[PDB]
Amino acid sequence: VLVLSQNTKRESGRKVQSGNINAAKTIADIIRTCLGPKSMMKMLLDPMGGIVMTNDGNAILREIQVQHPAAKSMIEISRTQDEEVGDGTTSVIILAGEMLSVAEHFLEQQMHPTVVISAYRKALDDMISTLKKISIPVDISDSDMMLNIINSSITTKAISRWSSLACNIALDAVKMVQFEENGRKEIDIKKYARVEKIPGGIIEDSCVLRGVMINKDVTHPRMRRYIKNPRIVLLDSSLEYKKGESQTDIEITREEDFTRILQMEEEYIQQLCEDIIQLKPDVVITEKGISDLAQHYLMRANITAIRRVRKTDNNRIARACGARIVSRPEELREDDVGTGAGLLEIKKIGDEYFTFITDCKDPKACTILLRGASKEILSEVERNLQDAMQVCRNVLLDPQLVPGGGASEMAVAHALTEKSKAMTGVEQWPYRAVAQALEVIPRTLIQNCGASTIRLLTSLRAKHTQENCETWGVNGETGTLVDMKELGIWEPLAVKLQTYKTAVETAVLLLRIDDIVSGHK
Amino acid sequence: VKTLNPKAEVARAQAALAVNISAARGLQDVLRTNLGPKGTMKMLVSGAGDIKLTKDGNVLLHEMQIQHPTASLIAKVATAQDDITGDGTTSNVLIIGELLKQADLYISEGLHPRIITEGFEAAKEKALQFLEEVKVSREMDRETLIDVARTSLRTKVHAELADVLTEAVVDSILAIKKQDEPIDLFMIEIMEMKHKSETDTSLIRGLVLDHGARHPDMKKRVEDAYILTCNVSLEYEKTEVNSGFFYKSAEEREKLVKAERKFIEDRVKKIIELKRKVCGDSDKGFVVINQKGIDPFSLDALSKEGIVALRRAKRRNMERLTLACGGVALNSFDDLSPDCLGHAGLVYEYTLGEEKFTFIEKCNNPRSVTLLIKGPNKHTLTQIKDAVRDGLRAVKNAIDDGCVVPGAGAVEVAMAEALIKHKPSVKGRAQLGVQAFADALLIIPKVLAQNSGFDLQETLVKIQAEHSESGQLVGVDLNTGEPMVAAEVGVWDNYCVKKQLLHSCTVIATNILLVDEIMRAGMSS
Amino acid sequence: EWNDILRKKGILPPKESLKELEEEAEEEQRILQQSVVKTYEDMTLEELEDHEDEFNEEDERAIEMYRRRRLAEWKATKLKNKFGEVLEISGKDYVQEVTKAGEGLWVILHLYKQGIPLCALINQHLSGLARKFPDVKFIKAISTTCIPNYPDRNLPTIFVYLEGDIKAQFIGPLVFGGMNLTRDELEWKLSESGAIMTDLEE
Amino acid sequence: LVVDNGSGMCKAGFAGDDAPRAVFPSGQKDSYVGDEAQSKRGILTLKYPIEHGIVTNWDDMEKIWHHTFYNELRVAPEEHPVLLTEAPLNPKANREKMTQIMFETFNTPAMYVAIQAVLSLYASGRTTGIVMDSGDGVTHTVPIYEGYALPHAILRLDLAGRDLTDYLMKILTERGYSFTTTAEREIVRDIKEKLCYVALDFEQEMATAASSSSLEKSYELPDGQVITIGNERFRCPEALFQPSFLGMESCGIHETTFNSIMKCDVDIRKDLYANTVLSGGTTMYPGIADRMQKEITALAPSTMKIKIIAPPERKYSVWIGGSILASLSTFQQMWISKQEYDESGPSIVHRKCF
Repeated sequence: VLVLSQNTKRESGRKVQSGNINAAKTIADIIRTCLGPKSMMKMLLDPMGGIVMTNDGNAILREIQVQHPAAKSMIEISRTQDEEVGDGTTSVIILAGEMLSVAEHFLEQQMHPTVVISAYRKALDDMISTLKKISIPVDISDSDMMLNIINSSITTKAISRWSSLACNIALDAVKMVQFEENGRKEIDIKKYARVEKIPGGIIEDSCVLRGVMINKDVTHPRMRRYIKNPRIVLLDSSLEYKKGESQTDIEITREEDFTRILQMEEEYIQQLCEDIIQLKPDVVITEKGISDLAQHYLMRANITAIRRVRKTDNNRIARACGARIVSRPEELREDDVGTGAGLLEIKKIGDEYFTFITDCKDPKACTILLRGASKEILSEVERNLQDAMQVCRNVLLDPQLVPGGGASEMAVAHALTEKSKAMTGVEQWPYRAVAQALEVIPRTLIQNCGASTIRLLTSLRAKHTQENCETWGVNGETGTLVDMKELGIWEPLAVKLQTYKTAVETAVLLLRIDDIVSGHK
Repeated sequence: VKTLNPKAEVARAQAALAVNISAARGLQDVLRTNLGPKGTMKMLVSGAGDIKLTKDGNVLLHEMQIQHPTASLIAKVATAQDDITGDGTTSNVLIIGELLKQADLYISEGLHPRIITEGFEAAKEKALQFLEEVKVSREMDRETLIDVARTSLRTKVHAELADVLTEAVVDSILAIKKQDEPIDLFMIEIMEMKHKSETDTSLIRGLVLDHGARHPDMKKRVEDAYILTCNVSLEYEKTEVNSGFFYKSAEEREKLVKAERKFIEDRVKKIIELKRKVCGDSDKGFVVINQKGIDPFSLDALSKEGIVALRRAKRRNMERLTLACGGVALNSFDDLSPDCLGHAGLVYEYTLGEEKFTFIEKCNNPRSVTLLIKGPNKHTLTQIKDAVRDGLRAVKNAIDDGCVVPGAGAVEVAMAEALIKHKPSVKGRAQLGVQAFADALLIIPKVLAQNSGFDLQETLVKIQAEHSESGQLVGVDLNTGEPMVAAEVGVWDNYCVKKQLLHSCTVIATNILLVDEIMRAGMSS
Repeated sequence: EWNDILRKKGILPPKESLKELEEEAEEEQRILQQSVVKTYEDMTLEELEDHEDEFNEEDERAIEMYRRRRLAEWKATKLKNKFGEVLEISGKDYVQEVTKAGEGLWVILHLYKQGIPLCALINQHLSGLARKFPDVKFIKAISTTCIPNYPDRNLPTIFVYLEGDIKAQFIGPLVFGGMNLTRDELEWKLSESGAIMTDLEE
Repeated sequence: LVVDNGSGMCKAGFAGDDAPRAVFPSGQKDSYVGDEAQSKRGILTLKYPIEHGIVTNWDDMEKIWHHTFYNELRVAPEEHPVLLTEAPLNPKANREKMTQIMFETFNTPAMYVAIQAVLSLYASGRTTGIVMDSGDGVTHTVPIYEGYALPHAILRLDLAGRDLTDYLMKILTERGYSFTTTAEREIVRDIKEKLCYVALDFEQEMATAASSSSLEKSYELPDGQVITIGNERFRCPEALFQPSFLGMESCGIHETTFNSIMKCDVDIRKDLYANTVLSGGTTMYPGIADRMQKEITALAPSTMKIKIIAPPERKYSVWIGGSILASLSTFQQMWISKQEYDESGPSIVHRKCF
């Protein structure tokens, strides 16, 4: 009597939608305390079988495998937000879950999803309109305010105690990978700002080198290790007789070609190295193999040779030393011999030798010296560094700032609550609803402490009404009503605007689910 | 949260706290017994039926079959410490676990751990300035470094091994290319020679290599040897580009065969000519060594010659002999002069079991030397290797700077008293943590009391009341327990050791105590 | 080591099996230990006569209920004690008790020729059994007047009838042969017929 | 990294996985951005540089390796020990050449690799027993004792299933309708994979297929015809056993196996007698096992016993062996890592000792 494959399972109704909202909860409850300057650390077991300790949304969730694929959907939006602007992922997740909770209070009374979505559209419209109406600028012309924003960002992070320190370690690294080509398109490539971490050392040892630091070593004892102005060239050819791509097996008939062939290969190496010796070099690095005949030749001329280097490191060194990578030693030009490095440095940071290319002119690609006590520690510091560079870049492309810690978000809740009553229509109830949902933001911040949330909430809600005192938030370490104009907490507008749009839209899209099927290919 | 994935371990705040505390308690209690010249000696068994005798903390961490988050963090941190400094790493875990135990008694009293964290950081800073002001300098001399080496060698091994190895290490660091630039021990190798007594290990000027005449018809002991350092192919080679021979008669076969061994023979004739030019008769030594191989043909061609050849040595061997014998390594024969040659006084061979060795000694000015460990048991060999590594690490951490601090609890009790007196300054319940932080260093001497056999509080109060008007530099005795000044015996320890000790311990304690929830996600149902 | 890696990957060797059998057996062994106290108040009918060593509290609801069920059981069992003497009906009526003997009442239809100590001892044992089970219909007679010219080498033959259906058979002395045969063994055989529930060693 | 460059494939998963996640054919995300589209299609263009059991090219292998686990496997090998496969036999030159490239472009901590025969033996669950490596193009004998392959005990024979098919089509001209084209080569191979069994021997099989003709199987195929009397089927295995069929008259493979076992000490051969498992590559049909059993029993003394083992599926056998060895929990004692790579280079790989 059957019709389709027996593996079919179709379900629908309000019950599965409610199950989806409870899944949203069961995600939202996992992260409810890692928010704000006062945070409570969280550890996770890596799905591959490792260990990880983080306190930001996606980094927590990106290492989480789930069933009931809606949880996968929120993991997807978490990764999207993280790679999108790079902060407040926990904020987006908790907002989405709680405001879905609020919307469920509205769906259950026979109401249709469509009117809810229309209210969602009007709500986000008003949110962005008033945010632009409230977004204020700031001049990007100082160390003061930039380091203040860095402090305000990483106060929610563990490196808050070294904030100013980290500030500088961030700031320098930004200014010396910043590059611009062809009279336009200034670029800040974090990949060129390569991160490296070294065992041992103190936390304060962290710094960005005005040059390039690499994990290699010289390739012969004779080649000296100290050069003040390196005549470096960027080789992209293997040091051996070229094979090419043609077929093989020339036919040997006589006794005067074999050793002749060996000698002609030796002389080919001779010429290939001679065209390099000509330009008076100091050091040479290559991405491929090196022949002993060639190293002997460069030894005769006192030149320094380096074996294979990573292509990303190759490009970074090309940016640093001002040389142009060439794969044609026999077509070498005087145009692109590297010059601009402050010192050749061959040291042993630890027990593995490193090469430290200190530079003397404006570089475009760094290696960051990092010192700590465990790979976990250095990894956490790494994540803090990406947060720092991303937020600094956002400020570089946004002269505007909006206070964090819960002030402007209460303010916009109030503003849109006022805006709701102007029109006439039941749609104001779902619309205004999201603002009520918005009121979740400070709760956790207080709930991270355990203070009397009700009085603080009512006080802030009132204060944001008279004389538009829309600048007051909570001092997280104290959990006390304060004005953000003095505490010094500010975040780039990009992160929170992204939070707005992403949370509202995922709320829009998670409502459209009513019917589900499983068991198919 | 066992709903999103039914198979997933979810533990709340107190669950995570309790499991971390229990793991830390177990680890610290296990490792109490592994410090001091009177610690308990541990035996370990690998996953093959092989036994290692260790007193090292990191070895113990990475030999235990332990699968735990905090234990993993401990293993990583102690690995880094052993990599950087590598001595008294026991102190790391002891401090971390003791601080955990302390802060337990107050978080259990409702103190939210953040406040204890700021108290601990303030204690860090104040103890930092105290140790900075009480750190004392001294010019590095032979006897100073003798005492410094004795410190670590009583730390990690027993008496007589310390007695020989202090001398060994202090002579080892003497041999250096540049006194005024950092030393590195890759030029000073360690080779294991397992046929002699534990007291037969010593230091040998020059290098000794484990591989000998691959074409054995050669001599047995040579003197006043010139050294050839080449990195060229001395064996038959087939060109990378494929090709073949073609003929029509056996005469062509003979011609091609005799012409196919021409290039290598030209190379060896170059070498023989250079040898005879550098020195003719009078039996002057002349040693050729190639990194790459030598075919039996040229092997015999040079073995009929009085020349001795060595092939297939370690890559850093040639790089260090470059400095050691004073020659210059050769990578091809395009030009050559006697300057590139090195020299040595006496070279002899010695056989054992299945392998033989090549001794290079009587260097004109030994700037690279070799440490030889001779012992019966392979695990004994490895333990002595760990001991020599610890000794060289300690002497390096002494020589690199010009400051050193008393050990054996002296400066520990000193900053204990200083922080106790300073605590009235600091504010809030974090003050209590400071006290706990003080109690931190208190673990250090009392375990020695447990490692000595005395009543812990009795000795502790004796040493604490030993304080005169000025801060006495008084530690704990190893035979009477009575308070004794550190300078009189002259046992000290490096500054950055305790510095990074405090750094790592504080930060890891913060990381442990700030956690909120434990998951084991990543299970695909 | 290698074996357990095999175990994660393959099942080529068996060595982790059968460790649940003794586990479940011990579980049931511990479980079955509460049956002694579960029915302590649910078996004895003299516990009222066992005052001052059985009383801790009386809820008077389930315990008076226990008296009620117990008295119903007692009246039901003692209303059936009507027998105890093996009786000698004649062959003329024989059709009327082979069939009209009551449904739900076992009939031990004994046939014999008196004179042999086999038959005499069997008659003694069944007559003594009548003293114990007065709820069983015993029948004794001379088989000659019950079955015409019945073979006298086929006695004593025990018959077990109910509703005209033979349920148990014990034909001749081939299953009773021997003066060593006793009271309890006869009771055991009639219990094995399904009429009586008792216990015996063999 | 459980990547394994097999006979022609590379399979990437993890040690704990039950299978590799991706294959190596020598538009998942190709409609979102297309970043990896170009890289993967370019790597796809590059060919397989391994033939006959010896490495033949080197630039392309690293070219493929870079992409194959930097764009889908999503792994940093700097934080991982490495476990690849290799061609069945090579001198130390290729090994020490591959070490250089691996380190100089990846700098991975440690390494270990093993011969495919060892991986197959592990997959079958054995640490002992010589396996008949009847690989494509060429076959080899690898007697394994405790796991390590003896450098003095590898024999190589040039027989191949390609050669068997060619010889069949060299005696299929005698069958009337010959077969030589690509389609005809394919159908010969198809019929071979359908029926080329062994009962006992050549002449007795041919008698029962011609005198009584009861071994005939009519071929009702779109690409086939009823042209086999039961001769050609059995005519594939015969040259597999008797060399003089092919015209290259030499000793039998059984002779090579027997010598490669006898040259070793008799005692260890007992363990080699124990399993004596086989491997495919040219053999897929039954009748092989008992026939070679009795054939070598003629060469085997009656006082000692011999066993024949042949699993039906051996497709990921090398991968299974690799996964097992990755969890052996003692193989780390034989890892060659940076502590020796940066100390001695390739010299220790050469076994300067002994």
